[PDB]
Amino acid sequence: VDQRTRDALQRSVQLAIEITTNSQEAAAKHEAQRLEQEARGRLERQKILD
Amino acid sequence: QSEAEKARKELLELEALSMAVESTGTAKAEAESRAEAARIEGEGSVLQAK
Repeated sequence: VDQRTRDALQRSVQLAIEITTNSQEAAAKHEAQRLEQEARGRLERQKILD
Repeated sequence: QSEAEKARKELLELEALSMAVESTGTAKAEAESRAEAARIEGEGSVLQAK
């Protein structure tokens, strides 16, 4: 019935949206770090062989 | 890092071979030069004594 409860629920849903976006960003960052580490290791081994 | 060390073992073996070659070459060159000089001096000394 009250509008203030609706406002609170709107803030809750916006926080949930922010949570989802932050989760996707963290997953992308972790994948990028893994790929960078793999590339660095391969480069170091190739330097040793050279 | 384990793979890098695996390559580094062979690299160090090759470096050890190169270092041994360089050291023995320098030592044998200096020793042979001094020996040849001593032999020539000895023959000259024999002739001078005569």
